[PDB]
Amino acid sequence: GPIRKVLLLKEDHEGLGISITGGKEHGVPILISEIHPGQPADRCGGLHVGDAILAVNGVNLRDTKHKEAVTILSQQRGEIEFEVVYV
Amino acid sequence: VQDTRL
Ligand SMILES: *[SH](=O)([O-])[O-]
Repeated sequence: GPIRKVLLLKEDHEGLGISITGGKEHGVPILISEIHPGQPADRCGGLHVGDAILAVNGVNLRDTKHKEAVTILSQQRGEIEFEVVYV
Repeated sequence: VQDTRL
């Protein structure tokens, strides 16, 4: 399917406003499980539930364990670019 | 899996 590059802006006192599930230990990609209303992902648009996050800010998430992805994602700030594909 | 809010 199409790999979309999706932009999101957030202040440091904000979360991304997504939940993720999956990861290498589960044999599945890092998947968006929920988009929280009113938060940056929702307000900025372009992300959807069921999207696999292939990368964030150029950092490949394709073979990451759940906790690694949590770390990487949680450390991104300001203008953030996701590369996602709906599965 | 786990489910983590970010
Ligand atoms: S959002 O800041 O990119 O809409």
